[PDB]
Amino acid sequence: SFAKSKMLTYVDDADHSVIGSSATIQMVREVQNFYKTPEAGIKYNNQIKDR
Amino acid sequence: GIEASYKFLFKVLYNEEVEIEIESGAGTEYDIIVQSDSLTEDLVGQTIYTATGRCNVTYIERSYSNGKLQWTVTIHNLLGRLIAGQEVKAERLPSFEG
Amino acid sequence: LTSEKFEVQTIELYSDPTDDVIFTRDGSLIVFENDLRPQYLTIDLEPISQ
Repeated sequence: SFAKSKMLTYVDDADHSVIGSSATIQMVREVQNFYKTPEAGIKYNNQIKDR
Repeated sequence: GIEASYKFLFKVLYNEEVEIEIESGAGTEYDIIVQSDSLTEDLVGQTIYTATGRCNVTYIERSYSNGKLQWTVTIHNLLGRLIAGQEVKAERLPSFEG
Repeated sequence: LTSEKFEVQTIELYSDPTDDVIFTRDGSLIVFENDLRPQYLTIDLEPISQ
């Protein structure tokens, strides 16, 4: 699993003073063969928000 | 259990004779490019048949040419000589027309 | 609508999760490796002083 706060401790450790950081994450699964989808699929967990 | 163990078995015990066996197995692969919509993946593993011939699908990688959509499917264990212009419907998920 | 009427290099499908832990199951990965896809960072510096 990818944790936002667990990466933000490494980006915080880059150089002496970064005085912390924030981010917003977009989940993206690129899928070849558009126009169809595999009759079941493009399933990325961790239910996304509306629209 | 692996192929070529049979060939070792029948030497040792049942007669001395050679053996040859074919399932939808491992084997040489061929290149075939097909154009359709609806070809969305997971067809790998299915059995494609045309009017002329029948076959299975190892690898679904897409090709690039303008117009329609054209995938180059890696095919193995082919029998029956599929030829250009065939309508190539898959056995299941039927929805494959191409 | 038939194909070839589009262009469509591949696709993306961006999405915004409700949770920030964003697990993975079945077949999947995470795969940052920006070198092949530097459309994801856009990391931004905000200089300050005091």
